[PDB]
Amino acid sequence: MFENITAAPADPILGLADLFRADERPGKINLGIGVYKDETGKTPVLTSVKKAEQYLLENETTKNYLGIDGIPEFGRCTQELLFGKGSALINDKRARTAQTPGGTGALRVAADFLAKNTSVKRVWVSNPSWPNHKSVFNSAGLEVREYAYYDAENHTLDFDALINSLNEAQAGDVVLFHGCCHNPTGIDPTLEQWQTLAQLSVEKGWLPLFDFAYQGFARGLEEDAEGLRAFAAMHKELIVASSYSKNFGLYNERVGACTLVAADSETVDRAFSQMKAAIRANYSNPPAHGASVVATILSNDALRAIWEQELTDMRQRIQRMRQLFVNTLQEKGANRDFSFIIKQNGMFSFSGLTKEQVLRLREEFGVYAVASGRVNVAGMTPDNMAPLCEAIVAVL
Amino acid sequence: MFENITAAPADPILGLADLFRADERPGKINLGIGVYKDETGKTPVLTSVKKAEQYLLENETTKNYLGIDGIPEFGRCTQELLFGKGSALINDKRARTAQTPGGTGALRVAADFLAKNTSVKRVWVSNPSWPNHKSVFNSAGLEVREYAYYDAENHTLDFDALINSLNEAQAGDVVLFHGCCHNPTGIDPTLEQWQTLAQLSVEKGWLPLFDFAYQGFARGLEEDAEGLRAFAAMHKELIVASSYSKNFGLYNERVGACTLVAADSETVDRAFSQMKAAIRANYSNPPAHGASVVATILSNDALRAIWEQELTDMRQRIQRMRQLFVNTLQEKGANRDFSFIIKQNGMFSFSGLTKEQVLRLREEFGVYAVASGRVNVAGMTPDNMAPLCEAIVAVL
Ligand SMILES: *Cc1c(COP(=O)(O)O)cnc(C)c1O
Ligand SMILES: *Cc1c(COP(=O)(O)O)cnc(C)c1O
Repeated sequence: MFENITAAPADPILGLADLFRADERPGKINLGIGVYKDETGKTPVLTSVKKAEQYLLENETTKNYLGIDGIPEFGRCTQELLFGKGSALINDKRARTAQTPGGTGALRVAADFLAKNTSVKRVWVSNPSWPNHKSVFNSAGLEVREYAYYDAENHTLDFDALINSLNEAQAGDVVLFHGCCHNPTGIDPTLEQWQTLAQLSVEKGWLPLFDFAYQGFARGLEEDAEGLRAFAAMHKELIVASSYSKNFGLYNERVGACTLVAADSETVDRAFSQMKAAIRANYSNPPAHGASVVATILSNDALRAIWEQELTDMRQRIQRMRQLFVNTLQEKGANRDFSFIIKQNGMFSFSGLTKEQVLRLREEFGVYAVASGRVNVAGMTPDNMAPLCEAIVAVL
Repeated sequence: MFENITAAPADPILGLADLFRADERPGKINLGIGVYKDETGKTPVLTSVKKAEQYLLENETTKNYLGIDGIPEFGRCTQELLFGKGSALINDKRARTAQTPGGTGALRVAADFLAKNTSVKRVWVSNPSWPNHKSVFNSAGLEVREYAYYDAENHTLDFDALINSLNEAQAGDVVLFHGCCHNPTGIDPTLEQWQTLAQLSVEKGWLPLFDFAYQGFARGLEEDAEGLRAFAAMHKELIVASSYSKNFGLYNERVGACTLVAADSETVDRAFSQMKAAIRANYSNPPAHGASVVATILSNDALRAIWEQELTDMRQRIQRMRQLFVNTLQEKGANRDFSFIIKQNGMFSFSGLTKEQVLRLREEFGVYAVASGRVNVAGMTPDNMAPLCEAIVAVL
């Protein structure tokens, strides 16, 4: 039965890693990575995370199953994190949170939940967006359409084309928004633009679905949520798929959550059981380790004080690199203006390099980037900065 | 939406739980659990596992992502447990293993893979079977049919009725077999019956799919694989969904594997690529903690020595309870013959009690069991053996 099965195509982020490895030049650089790296080039385990893991080693007495929705404190902590400590969505018991395997797992579950218990046929994602969005939504058998977003000429948010493309969306269509640190552009709306999309969202009858994977990387844990929180003040319904991969550096333990908010307690409870029904048919119940680690840190003042500092250092290192990158490009004679790079948030950014330029970078120099010209700013260290800027200047 | 979402029907096994922890009267006894309990009535963390987790704490230096298929060593250890140390399947590089979230997660990906890259439309599961098999296969769009298995009268495997209903099955249909310790029955085919089923399959064109969740619980690690291994000797293709939840007490860490085998390596490599695309659109990559613990134990001679001892003790404790159960029933006046309980394997068995008797058993107090009459022998201790039996004898 597997005889005529056709090879699945190679993934971009994934196909470059190898070629990089087997590149085996001398002083090469990987800017196509999808993870955080520190000054030294490694992706360490947060100290707060390691203290939490010792705690668990010493206190876990069983590995008995978790409920389908996972750890309760994990669910409280995230709700507070998203909607804020005093939010009414929480006090009116209007939101229900399920622990899932990663931000991606949260996304697939919302998809299956939506595709089987609702009249949703389409989900609108930005152009561009993390590539894996189309694949998760196509799996649950939903259509994905594209809305404008990025201005390739000016390197900003073409708010107009956005709104103008979002008028084709019908009442009842799902619209996906990146909460902060848009992947891959690094371009996020302003608070006033978030408020405008909120009003437009209820007027048109759209179902907002937020993918919140980088809370804490643009400006702060709280500032990074004004957008989502601006929609939650106005909507009756909403879905949030968040992930703790980047911000707790817990990538391989699959830690995220899919939050459902309805008009009230009875509807979320009724709607959430169908969401639990969808989890049961997929992976049954979620992996305890990462989530226990997150609940433990978020709920101890000592440990949480340390995590916030660690997350702040990551945030600040990234903001250093973006400044030092446009600065070193300038000293090296950089032909063009890369200053827009400092206006964008998070680890990603389109460098505005040409597919053929990216190829030249990888062949003639050791510089590796994704064909879209997307580079991961976290792969830049003060040490490799100079040879990197010199290679890019040589291709402009 | 969400306005008219109808509630999901309470899951049977997960319903008694709350009625149990609501009862809170004297010598309550939950036998509807689906987990192992020792003589203390607790589900401990295997010591071999605690040792592995400390080693991990001290040695991990990153939580960066695992490949879609997970840890390589996990994949190879799994393959040896299933097929044996020198299997041809291994030497010919005919099998590819994906680390997965739980045995249930393996079933789901075998299913999405099968549903998208193949002509399968049907999957046959025994009657009765783990209730969740219909749900996972259905959520993938495959229909599920039932072959006969249990002899309600004689408390055995109706071989003939099984082979007879299986004749309704067409070529290119998936047949699902439980490798050892049939859930909920505990009735497994003999080696001569496995071989008979292996030969009939090759000639009818059935694609076999093994659900192997209790390796090590019927007779031994190797012995429990002889059925799987009789099939693998005469098939070009087959799929195995194994779980390490029960035999490693890693219930909540979500640890399992989906093994694909094909006629040769280029096919399996090509088919596996599509299996990986299915994972990537589900949860992306798998949780490391548990699978690291398993690979670590299975790799080190000292720890594996200890783990095996720990598995033998669980296996021997269950075989002791089946025996003390049918012995304490006899001497307590039980008028029926419960001998078949000793001939069954694993944690479960149908007591052959009517729906009305389980209800009466529980209300008239004490005993909680699944309405099917299914009972978990691991929930019995030498301490509750007498009251349990008194209560069963009082209702026959
Ligand atoms: C990283 C990311 C996710 C997923 O987080 P994971 O825990 O790695 O699955 C989802 N959406 C976006 C936009 C992301 O960047
Ligand atoms: C326990 C079990 C599974 C699943 O193991 P998990 O790791 O919990 O998913 C699958 N099939 C049967 C028959 C089982 O008993």
